[PDB]
Amino acid sequence: MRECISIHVGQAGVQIGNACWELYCLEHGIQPDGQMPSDKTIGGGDDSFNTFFSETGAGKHVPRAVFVDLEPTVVDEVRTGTYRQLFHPEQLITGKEDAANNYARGHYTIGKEIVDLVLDRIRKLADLCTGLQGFLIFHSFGGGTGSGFASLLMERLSVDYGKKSKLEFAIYPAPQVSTAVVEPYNSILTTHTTLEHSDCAFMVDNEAIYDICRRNLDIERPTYTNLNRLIGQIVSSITASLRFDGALNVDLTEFQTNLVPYPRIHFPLATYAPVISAEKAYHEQLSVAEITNACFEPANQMVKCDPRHGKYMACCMLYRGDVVPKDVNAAIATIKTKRTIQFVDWCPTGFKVGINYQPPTVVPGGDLAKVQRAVCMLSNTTAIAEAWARLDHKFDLMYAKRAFVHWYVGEGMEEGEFSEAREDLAALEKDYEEVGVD
Amino acid sequence: PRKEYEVACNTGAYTSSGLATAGFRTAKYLRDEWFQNSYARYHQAFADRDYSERQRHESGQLVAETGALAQR
Amino acid sequence: REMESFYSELKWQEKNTLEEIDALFKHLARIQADIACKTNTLLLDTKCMDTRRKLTVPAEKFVPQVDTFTRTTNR
Amino acid sequence: AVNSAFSSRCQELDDSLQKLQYHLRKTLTEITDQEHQIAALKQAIKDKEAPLEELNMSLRALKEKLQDAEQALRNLEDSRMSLEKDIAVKTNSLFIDRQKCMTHRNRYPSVLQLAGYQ
Amino acid sequence: PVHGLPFLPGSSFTDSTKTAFHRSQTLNYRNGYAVVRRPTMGIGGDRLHYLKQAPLAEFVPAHVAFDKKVLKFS
Amino acid sequence: PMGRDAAGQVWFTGLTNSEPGDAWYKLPRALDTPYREAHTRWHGCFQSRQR
Amino acid sequence: MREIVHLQAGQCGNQIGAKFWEVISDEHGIDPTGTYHGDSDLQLERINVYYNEATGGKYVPRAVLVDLEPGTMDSVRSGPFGQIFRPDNFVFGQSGAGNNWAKGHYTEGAELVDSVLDVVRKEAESCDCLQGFQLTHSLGGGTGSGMGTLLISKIREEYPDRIMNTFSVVPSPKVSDTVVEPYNATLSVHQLVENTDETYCIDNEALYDICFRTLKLTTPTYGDLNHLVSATMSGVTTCLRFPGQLNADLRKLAVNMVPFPRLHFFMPGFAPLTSRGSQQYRALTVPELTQQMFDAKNMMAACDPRHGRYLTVAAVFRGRMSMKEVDEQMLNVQNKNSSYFVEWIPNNVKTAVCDIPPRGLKMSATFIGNSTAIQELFKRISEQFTAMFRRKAFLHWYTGEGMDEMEFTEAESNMNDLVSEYQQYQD
Ligand SMILES: Nc1nc2c(ncn2[C@@H]2O[C@H](COP(=O)(O)OP(=O)(O)OP(=O)(O)O)[C@@H](O)[C@H]2O)c(=O)[nH]1
Ligand SMILES: Nc1nc2c(ncn2[C@@H]2O[C@H](COP(=O)(O)OP(=O)(O)OP(=O)(O)O)[C@@H](O)[C@H]2O)c(=O)[nH]1
Repeated sequence: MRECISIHVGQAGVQIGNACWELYCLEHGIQPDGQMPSDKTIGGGDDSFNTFFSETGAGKHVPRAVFVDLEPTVVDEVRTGTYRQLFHPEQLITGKEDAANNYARGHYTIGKEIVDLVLDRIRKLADLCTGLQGFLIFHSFGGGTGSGFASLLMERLSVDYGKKSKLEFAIYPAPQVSTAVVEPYNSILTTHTTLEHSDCAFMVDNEAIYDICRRNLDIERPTYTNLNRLIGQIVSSITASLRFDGALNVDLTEFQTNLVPYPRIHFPLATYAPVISAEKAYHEQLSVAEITNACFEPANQMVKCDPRHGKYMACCMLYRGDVVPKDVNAAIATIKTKRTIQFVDWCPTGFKVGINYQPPTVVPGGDLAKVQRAVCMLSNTTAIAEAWARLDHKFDLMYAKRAFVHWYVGEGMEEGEFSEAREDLAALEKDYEEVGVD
Repeated sequence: PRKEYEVACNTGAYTSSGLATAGFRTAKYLRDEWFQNSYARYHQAFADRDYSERQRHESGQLVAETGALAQR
Repeated sequence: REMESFYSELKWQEKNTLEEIDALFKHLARIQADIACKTNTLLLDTKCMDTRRKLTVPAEKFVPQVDTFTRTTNR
Repeated sequence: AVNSAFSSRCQELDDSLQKLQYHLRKTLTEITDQEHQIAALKQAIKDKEAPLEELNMSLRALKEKLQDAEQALRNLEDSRMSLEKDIAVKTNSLFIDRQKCMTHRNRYPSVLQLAGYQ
Repeated sequence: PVHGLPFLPGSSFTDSTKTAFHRSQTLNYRNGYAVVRRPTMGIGGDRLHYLKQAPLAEFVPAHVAFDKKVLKFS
Repeated sequence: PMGRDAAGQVWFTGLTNSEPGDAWYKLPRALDTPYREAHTRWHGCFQSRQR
Repeated sequence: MREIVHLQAGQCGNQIGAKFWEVISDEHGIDPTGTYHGDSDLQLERINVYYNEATGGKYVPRAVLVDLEPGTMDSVRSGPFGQIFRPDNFVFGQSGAGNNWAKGHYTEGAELVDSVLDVVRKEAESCDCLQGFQLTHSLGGGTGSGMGTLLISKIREEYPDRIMNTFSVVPSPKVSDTVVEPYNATLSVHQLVENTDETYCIDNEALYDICFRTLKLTTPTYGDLNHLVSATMSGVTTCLRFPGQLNADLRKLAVNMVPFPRLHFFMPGFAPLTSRGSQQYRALTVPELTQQMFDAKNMMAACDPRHGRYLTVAAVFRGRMSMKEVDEQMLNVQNKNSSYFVEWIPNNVKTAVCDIPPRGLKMSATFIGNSTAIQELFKRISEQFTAMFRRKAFLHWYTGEGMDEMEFTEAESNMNDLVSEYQQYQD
């Protein structure tokens, strides 16, 4: 019925899945063994899990996902973790070599001999699939191995399936932090590949995750654990409509139809308000007005950009927990008559409202508080142009000095694709400033 | 010790677990002592396991020490 | 039955080797250890066989009487 | 309200069993490891025997360590046997309540026929 | 000396009483095949460490199972 | 025992491991019958009254 | 799976391999006999990255060892670990060399290259999927250079996809005992610059300076020197065999590391070296870890990066750390001297982190860098060559060998290209 399929590529895409299921087991209460208790749900596989798991006759819930990596280390690690029985062994596909962060290396040298297996697995899931709304894809623009494989297999599956949406959740490059010098290269390669075939691509950056972590969570030694925990909670929030019931419902189809204005520009942002520490929530108050004020607070976003320097296109806000439309509409009207937020003269409204009764849940041993009213914020803005405006004037320099290019040319590519990515990016910006202009 | 706390817990016009002075006590239990029984099981297991692993550590150290001493 | 027979023959062989007294001492070592393990086995077996009567014997009479030698220590 | 309370009770007991087996697995693995090292200890004392004062004192200390290691092992299996017996009891009780009660409760009547076709 | 403490690159043991310094020869040629010895003496000279059938039936056919068997009655 | 020793065991509470009835093919009364007269005679009179 | 086959050359290599193998052995936890000892498992599962299995739980090295001097082999054989090696592989020569470069590269190797090649290719077939080779040898030493240039020239063509790491020892800038050592250096480097992909270059003087500054311990052993370098090898190879993210392929590093084909040489560095008593006078915290880590005295390979500027750096860390402290430390130092870097490229740091430390110390790190500081060494040697070749004394031996000066001519301008190109980019 209302089910989707998950894919992870590159070694950046594996911790995040690991955490996503470490959570996703809990809201239906499935032990690492994989069995609902004797409470009467087991059978052919119909109940709210159905969107996530296919628990067949043996009573074992089955993730509808694929984890493909190119180095056996982490895949065998998780195969030796607790959840090895939970996962399907060959749904964890392992390669033997690294992409060297060389996009073309990963896209032509090795990409030809695993795509067959992965697409065959996709078919043998899509057969049993019923609703097949689409896919949730995890890669990384700083793809250590994710980039080229993602581009190639995404092109193949895009041409093979032309009747559904595609969601991409990418960790965007850290603007002033780099663990890789080939990062600008493979980042822009992936961009000018994907922008024409991603249906909804969302960005997130990790420096700002840390910044939030030591602003309001009050913790000074966080890690991947907390990072991925909150990110997984975000994706849980955006799938809660499919997960549970409520007053009224929303769906990714509506997200597409109303959020993205036009063709091409489909690069929105996400935001979460009630990330608060235990003591801080203990003797303070939370409600709709303040959570909305804190969400539109500019620094609480997870991309280093200034909406005050930007101009707004669209906004979809999802409330999870218990609320009333009275306060909903009152507060959103207050924000509508707020002053700093420069909405374009185009859109008189910009607000897609969704509600669900079931509150978000905790992870055992985690860090977030015991919240009753959560909210997720998706937004089309013109403020993101700064990231590309920064990237281009680094890449032009490092390419006019054309260091490291020997790698790529000796493995087969040449400067033409780089040159083309240049003007693809240029067209991106050029569209953005003019749509921002009244 | 336990005497004072049982007196404190069971004194009012509400219910009463017959936690007698001595001799066999009543088979029926209460939620608090039930949870306590669980926690006691868990801590007993922890203690035993940690003791064993400690022993194995100093055993290994002693084996190495004596072997090298003899090899001298 | 079969464990007991094995035990008895083992003891006899050990004894003969004893009155006979390098490899000989080595074989003494193996036989000694084997006797130890066999004794452990037979004692555990008798312990287990004790508790069977619970399903048959009249209630007032049942009392185990093999190994109420409480061995656990730490507590 | 009876229904709700009953459900909560059952869920909590299920969680208890979860925790129990989680413990049992690594308990057994530790037991095995202890036995391995003790066998290595017998072999090592024979190795120490090979080169035949200080030696005598060392040998006596080693044999004392033999004793306390064996003691630890025995306490281990006592804990184990306790754990299995309690496992059996808990599972049987969960079967009892998860079968009889709600299956007979489905027979509960309906409001209109309690009103007597009002 | 903890007889196997963490052998950090920083510190290690050191000895002084050794006098006899000779190197054992375990490698030589001797013939067409080059020949390598098992080394025995170390620096200065010191000790190193080296069926389902039917037993009672066999399926005799019935004929023989009842051949020449008569009960006699008066 | 209350003390250094303890056996957590389960004793039978005898009513079903029994042959209570009466008949000639049972009157030989092998002395291994757990036939404590209290509850049996109490039964006798109690069925007598309940009848 | 992914595996490595180790090559050992020259009289340096004799003890280098000894120390290095015993380090990795007692790291994974193997007895001197060769039987496994299970305390940590991940090491056991990943031991196949280097070792080859022998029946009865014994784990033979995948080493191939060669020299021409037999006494070094005999000493290695007699050492407290040499028994772990296998007599199958001790290919050797039938005389000495006098570590003349021309002899070492042309006459003697002719009859031994076949045997060494056959052994190594048997090993290569046996293993599954090779990342590449690592060689421990000398560039200033004679016979190691003579054999090594031959073998490295031989192997590249068959295996032109593979990581041909070369790890050597550089002559002293002050005194080297060996006198034709210059000519060894020039002839070795002439092939090595074209042929290798990565080369680590380290020198003894700074080791002695390290002994005085931080070891403080008066009388060292060359064994302890080899320990101080075996730490660097252990570090640089940690990441392959252990879990916890860090994309660890040395090629994953190299593409990130080197900008141009003629830039292969790098300058190592180690992490906490604690003095006699500072162990409890130091707060073992990541800030001061990095403080000592990137220093003018912690460095020990060739010379101070002060004289020039850096192109690229790579730091590996081993221990229960987090992103933040290392990331913001890098930002702090980036601000501290945003000048001595190259505006050529921003964010010229590579960072890698693995969670399972070595034993003895909880936190650890290893440094490697590519900075504009090789000109010192290569200038020095270039003027030495011009001075010596001015009247070409002692070149009679090479004339007899058949060496003639046109090879000197071809090499010297290659080093001229090196110097000019290094200076050209950064200035
Ligand atoms: N979400 C997530 N991000 C990570 C993780 N590890 C690293 N990252 C960040 O995401 C990026 C990882 O991409 P890559 O390093 O190319 O990994 P890969 O393409 O899967 O393959 P490799 O070349 O082997 O690294 C890095 O820039 C990391 O900073 C992780 O475990 N989870
Ligand atoms: N193994 C080892 N090498 C040392 C030691 N001390 C210095 N070295 C250096 O290691 C260098 C390399 O030796 P090899 O690689 O075997 O070189 P070679 O071809 O035999 O030529 P030569 O060094 O001239 O004998 C020597 O030149 C020394 O400078 C030491 O104590 N042990």
